[PDB]
Amino acid sequence: SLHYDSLSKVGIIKGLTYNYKIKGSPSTKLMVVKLIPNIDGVRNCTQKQFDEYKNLVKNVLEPVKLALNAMLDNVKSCCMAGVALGVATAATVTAGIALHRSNENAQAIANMKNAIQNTNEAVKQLQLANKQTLAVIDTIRGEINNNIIPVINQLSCDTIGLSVGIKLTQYYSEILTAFGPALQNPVNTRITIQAISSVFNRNFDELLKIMGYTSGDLYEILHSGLIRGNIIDVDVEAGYIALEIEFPNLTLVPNAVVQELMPISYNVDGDEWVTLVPRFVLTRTTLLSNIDTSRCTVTESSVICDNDYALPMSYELIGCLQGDTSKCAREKVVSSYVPRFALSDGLVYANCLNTICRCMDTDTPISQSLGTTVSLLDNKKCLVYQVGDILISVGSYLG
Amino acid sequence: SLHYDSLSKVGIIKGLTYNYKIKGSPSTKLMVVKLIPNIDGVRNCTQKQFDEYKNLVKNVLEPVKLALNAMLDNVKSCCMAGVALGVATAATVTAGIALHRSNENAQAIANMKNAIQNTNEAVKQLQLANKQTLAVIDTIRGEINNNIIPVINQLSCDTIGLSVGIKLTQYYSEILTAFGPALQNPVNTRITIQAISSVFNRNFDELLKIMGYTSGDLYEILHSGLIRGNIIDVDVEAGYIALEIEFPNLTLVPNAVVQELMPISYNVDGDEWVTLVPRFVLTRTTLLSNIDTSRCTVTESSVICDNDYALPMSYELIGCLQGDTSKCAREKVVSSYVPRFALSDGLVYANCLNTICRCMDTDTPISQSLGTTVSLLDNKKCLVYQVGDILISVGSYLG
Amino acid sequence: SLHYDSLSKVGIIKGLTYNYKIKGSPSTKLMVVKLIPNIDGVRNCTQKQFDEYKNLVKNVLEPVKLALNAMLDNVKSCCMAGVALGVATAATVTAGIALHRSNENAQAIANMKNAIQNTNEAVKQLQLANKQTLAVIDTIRGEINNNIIPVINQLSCDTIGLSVGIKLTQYYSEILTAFGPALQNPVNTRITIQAISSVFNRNFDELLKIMGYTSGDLYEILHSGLIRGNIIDVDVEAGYIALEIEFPNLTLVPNAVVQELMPISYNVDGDEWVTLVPRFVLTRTTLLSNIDTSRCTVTESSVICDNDYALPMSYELIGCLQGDTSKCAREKVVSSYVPRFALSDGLVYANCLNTICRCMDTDTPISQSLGTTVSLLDNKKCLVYQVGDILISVGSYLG
Repeated sequence: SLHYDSLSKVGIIKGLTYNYKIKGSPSTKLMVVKLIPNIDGVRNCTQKQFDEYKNLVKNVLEPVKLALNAMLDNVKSCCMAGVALGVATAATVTAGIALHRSNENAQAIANMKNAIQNTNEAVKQLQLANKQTLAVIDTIRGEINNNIIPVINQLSCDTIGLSVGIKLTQYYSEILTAFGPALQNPVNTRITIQAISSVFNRNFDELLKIMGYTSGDLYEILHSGLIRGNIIDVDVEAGYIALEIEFPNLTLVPNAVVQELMPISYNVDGDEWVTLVPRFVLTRTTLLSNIDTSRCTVTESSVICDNDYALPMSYELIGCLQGDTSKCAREKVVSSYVPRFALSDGLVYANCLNTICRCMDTDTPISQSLGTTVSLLDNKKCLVYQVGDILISVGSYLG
Repeated sequence: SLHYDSLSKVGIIKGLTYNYKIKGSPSTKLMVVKLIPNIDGVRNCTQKQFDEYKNLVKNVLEPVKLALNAMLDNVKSCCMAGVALGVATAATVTAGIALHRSNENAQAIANMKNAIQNTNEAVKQLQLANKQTLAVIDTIRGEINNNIIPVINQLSCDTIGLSVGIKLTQYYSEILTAFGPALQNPVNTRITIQAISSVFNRNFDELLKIMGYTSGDLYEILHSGLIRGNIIDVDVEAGYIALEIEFPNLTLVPNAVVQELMPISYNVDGDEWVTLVPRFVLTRTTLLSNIDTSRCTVTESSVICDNDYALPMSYELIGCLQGDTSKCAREKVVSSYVPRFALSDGLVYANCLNTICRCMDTDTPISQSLGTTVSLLDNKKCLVYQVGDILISVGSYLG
Repeated sequence: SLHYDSLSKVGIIKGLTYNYKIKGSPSTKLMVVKLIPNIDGVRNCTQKQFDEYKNLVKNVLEPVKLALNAMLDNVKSCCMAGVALGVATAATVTAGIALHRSNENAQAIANMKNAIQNTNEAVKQLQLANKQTLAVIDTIRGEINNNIIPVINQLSCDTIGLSVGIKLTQYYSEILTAFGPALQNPVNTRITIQAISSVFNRNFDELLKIMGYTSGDLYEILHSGLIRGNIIDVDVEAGYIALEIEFPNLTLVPNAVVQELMPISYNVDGDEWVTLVPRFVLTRTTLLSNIDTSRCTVTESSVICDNDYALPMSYELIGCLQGDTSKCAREKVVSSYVPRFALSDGLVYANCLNTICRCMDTDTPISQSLGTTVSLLDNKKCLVYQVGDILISVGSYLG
């Protein structure tokens, strides 16, 4: 679709071509982050700090459960009730309906309250009544079992209490850091698996492993941050927040590719100029449009986004990319650093009056006219060239 | 202020309304972060590493004290002398004046040098001579008391020295990570309580607790990053930096609200279009202006900023919001992901030709004319509507 | 270059003058991040988890070695080969050539495979065959020696296995977090020393120390993120990734300075206005150009950038800074927070119709006409002044 010859004459060079992927059809698994740990090994010396920690956990989980109930009541009443909400965007109403649909798994999790409380190690997998599986997180119990139980004989009782109080304070701080935006807005906020794992020593590989997935396998999903987490249920007395973590599938957009453009400085009457274009241009069947690659993720061979994220292009840029190059944006190179050459289709295009161009077959400098912008380098005249510092071999123009 | 009817006809929907808050009248408390810890218990095996760490701390703290002794004497000379400072912005001169005003607390801290040095646990509160209270941070001493002292019988002397050297290097690295911008510009740089706590295992709840504030009650200040810290005094021989932490009060701006606008796709002759506006618009008594919500923090009911940040609005955009909708910024949709419906004051506004609309109330579809942009759904015709995937009940227009 | 008098009359104040530095002529040193640790003290109880971790490391390192071998074969087949690569930018070709040039050090590292495997502490320095020195990282072995060996008698065999499995999973997660963008693109991706140290408990001072540089002396390079790392060799069976770290020298750009400008509100007919200009303006011998200070680093006396980054300047802004102030961009103030005064050349410039201005010598209000924008305060009339809340002494304009 792009007019590559005119763009090369203006100094715009075809780059890599990527596939394009969108989140779709997510699969979900359950996870319970227990805020009040099981401390049966050190229960005697932690009496004062544990009650304070329980009160602090209750004071931060009560508004969360109140906000969850204020959302469930709206749906349970009727179908979201457009009167009870008053105002919201489409995403909020969709999230509320999804939360009501997930209330069944919330009740299934709440059925396992005693088994959740009786977990006595860092990560445990429990068989749910619906034949599902959920992961229990007991980060403090890992700290206890690793740092206090092996040395329980040496430490005095007051020292144990102080150390466990510091550990509980640290875990509360980490929860407030990661789950902070979620506890203030439970129905809308989604937390990535890395941010969720930040309360578990940033060990997201262990979280993925216990839920059935090897971290090296899902890297196209994990890298783009598509493994989200959403609050499903909060119990203020048992002290846990349970999450439903998505593992979305990626669908190939039909007949859509993402094209990379590499800019090259070109000379006009001795002066260096760079043409200003988006570095990524999305090509559909009959349309050409921008793509905000910052909010997406660029992999080795594909571009992954959670939504379509396609944006229209100005008529000037459309004309620039379709062959009317007089309308392209361009700026003077007062800097000393710009790419003076690039390699595409086995041919190196270089700006030979602003950088040196030499042949190795005969050590003579090739001349490019002041009446042309970028010179084509290929096997028709010379076989291996030196541009700037580097010297590379080159294919043929006939290809 | 806003003309909601014309905006709805253009596809702009009234959202949530927030209060507006600004930092004002801060209260201050003192903390002493000690770089050179008390090392009693392992002093014999750490002789080589401790002296090297002391020299490194001296080398990193001497330029800080040199700069502090500058701005202070600049005031002590006279009032900030304009001849000695040569060039400075208003914030720098105000910060220097505040530093001189806090030099009294700096001297009070320096009076407690022996007690600060003799602290032998992670966090200790000392009664100052002015009846003030300050918090001592001894992060390495906590690491020692938790990891070396309980197993002091098993470790050989060389292993203790190597491990404590690694711990000292780790803490010095964390100090350079957090206080790095501060130690090269002490009078201007302000460090948030989370970034300060990053040298204390990211445990800011412990820092707030020892200084008298519960983290769960202080969230409206803590979340927006208004709990800052400023260098007040550095002692190169005792090896500590003393910080003064602000706990500002939030003032309600008189008769000022922040209005959220949510965009909705609207159709003209079959094509999807989205109107571009700021998502947050600030409304004063008789003025309308933008607000940089990126710098601010949006809570569940209010917007919190350290400065008012009331940027002005373009004349075209002002005309667009006040009723002249012909001048609004308008953009074609070339993406599958655009919000097609929104819910406000019990009514739902939807694009029924670019997404499906039906009446679950009477099992009939909902056609809107091609001559209108956005259709109004209310209880005049059907009681329950289905828009897209999701179906919602709806209030009445007469309200 | 800049016309400071007209800018002051428009409300633009001369600021600090900084030097300007660019990366150049880097020195390189080697390190080896060992992915598969030596755990011989706990080998019996960790047999199940260690074999799984070995397979995970192999699965995560095989594509990296394949990608490195592809780039090496594109060069050993000659000087890069334009036909084999097909398409790439200049940076990629330069990086591939540098990788082939560093293949000699890669082979030298691979010569020391048994010595690398047999190391048994966190950091060890090995004498390479080329008289070079390299640093080995064994982060898991540090965790073992600090947390498992001292309490090896108390822990049961199953508990040791579970704990070391959790530790190995944690290290794998940390490696995927830091080296993630590198393992998916080895030839191009460069990693800062802090990000590399994030797999070693964020202890970059220890990494710099073993390789021969004190962190305090190297802060000028370290702060700007110029200490990069590049993948040099991967061994999928021995389980390590070898990195080459650049310690670049900083070159003073000849006769180039970076100028800072304070914006100052000025009044025309009662209304506050702010002139919109870049906060940093670069001045060469005969040119004036913008500088992207966001990508650069501003120190106390100099600006450090990895590239020139001298962007061109608009004609209107050039005319504004060169004396044609009618073309300056100006903005109405509808905000309560604007800097109203600035100090430069010992002379304070203030907008006295929007803030109070007094002398303390006569204690009488300072009056500026509505027909002038900003007023000059100097020793010709009063010796000490008060502007707003703060009162400052001032120098003499007559000098």
